[PDB]
Amino acid sequence: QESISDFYWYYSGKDVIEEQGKRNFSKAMSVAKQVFNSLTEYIQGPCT
Amino acid sequence: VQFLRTDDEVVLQCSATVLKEQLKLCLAAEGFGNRLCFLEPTSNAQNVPPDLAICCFTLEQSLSVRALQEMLANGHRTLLYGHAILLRHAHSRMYLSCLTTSRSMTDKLAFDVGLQEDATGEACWWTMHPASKQ
Amino acid sequence: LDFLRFAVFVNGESVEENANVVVRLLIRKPECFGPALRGEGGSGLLAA
Amino acid sequence: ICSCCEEGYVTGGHVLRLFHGHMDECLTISAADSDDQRRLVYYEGGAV
Amino acid sequence: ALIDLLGRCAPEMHLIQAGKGEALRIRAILRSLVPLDDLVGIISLPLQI
Amino acid sequence: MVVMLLSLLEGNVVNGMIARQMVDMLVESSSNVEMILKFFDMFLKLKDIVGSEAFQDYVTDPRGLISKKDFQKAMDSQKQFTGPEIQFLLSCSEADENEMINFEEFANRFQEPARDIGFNVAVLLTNLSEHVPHDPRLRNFLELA
Repeated sequence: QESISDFYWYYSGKDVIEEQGKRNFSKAMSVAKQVFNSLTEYIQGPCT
Repeated sequence: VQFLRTDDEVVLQCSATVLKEQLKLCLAAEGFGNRLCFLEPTSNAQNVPPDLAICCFTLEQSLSVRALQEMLANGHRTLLYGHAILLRHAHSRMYLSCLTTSRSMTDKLAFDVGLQEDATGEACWWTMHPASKQ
Repeated sequence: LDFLRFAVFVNGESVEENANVVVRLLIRKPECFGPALRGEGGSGLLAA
Repeated sequence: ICSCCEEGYVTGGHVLRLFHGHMDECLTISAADSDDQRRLVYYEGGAV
Repeated sequence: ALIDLLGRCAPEMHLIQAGKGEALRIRAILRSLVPLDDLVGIISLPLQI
Repeated sequence: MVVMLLSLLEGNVVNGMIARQMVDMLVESSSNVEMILKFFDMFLKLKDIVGSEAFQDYVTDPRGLISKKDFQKAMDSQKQFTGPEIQFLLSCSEADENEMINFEEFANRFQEPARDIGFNVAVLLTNLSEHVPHDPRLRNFLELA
């Protein structure tokens, strides 16, 4: 989360995102998607 | 536990082991007049009272470093190690800053820290760092 | 110091990315500069 | 400094006025450059 | 070699003209570490022939 | 993200501690949730205003599109969007040579990709509202969404 926040904040001034930034964001959010799916699984059953 | 946030008046303190004693002192400054910050003893309060009207620094703004460089180009947020902050004197209402005047003679590279009339540039902003390894 | 020079200045253009890191690591440890340029008792280049 | 402080109720580090009895009367040191070397304490009233 | 490395880590002319904050700060640190007097005085130091 | 939050809220009692912490998270990101719900809201209202017939009296050329100025003044005339909202709609709109913005394409560009996340957000808000009934902090979130 902190790394994606820093990446976005660097790209905030440049409204147009380069293709390298786009693919880097895509692989980062794929990793984040897998981590989020891992968390769902950790709590998908009603495990208190 | 008790993580400091934005808009919290804070005194900055440190310690010195001179003469086998624990000062536990804190910095202060009289903004109208001697702008540069001077350390003020805090120990022996029962002996002499310490002046605490010039020790209050309110954390007006707290924000990351990448946000800092963006905001430079341009409620109570908890401070995190590595983030930037904007301390401001209470009586003086002037922001704490690293004055470029190299008053110090001992350390040739030591810019004397003082008070800036307006929070402009990177001079007023300050960044914390975790001293403990934990 | 020789290796640091080669690490920084290449092809008639000093690398900013490495120059900033080199000077940061140099300044966090003023002991790199020897008896001269010392915080106290460092005299100067002329005296040294 | 602000540690379990209260708003609207008195706090350490504040500066205030100690009105003795009625609000017309107030605790105060002395007039300017008085003959008491500004060391005695009174409860003057009016513009003070 | 130390002064060579410092002036060799010194930022670029086009960065200075662009006014980049980090470049100005690096120049400021170098100018804080080594003054112009020390440079000229050693440059003018007698050199045995 | 929303699925993970729902999995957190799975098997939650009324006024549950995890629900209260979720509401604290929402009100800590109050502005952020406001702009996310606002983003979904503006394009839903943009689809509705594309379907509306006064906006058809605002579209002029037989190209099937609507000019930039015409779209802006139609948005202001219906007052479905405030000033800066219309400016952001113009920023996201597809300008043409005549400024003839494809309102159909502009409306349905975000209709399909945002459907699943909008539905999940609605599920999360309904779940939070019905398991934290006395929640004035969540009242504004519900009314903005």
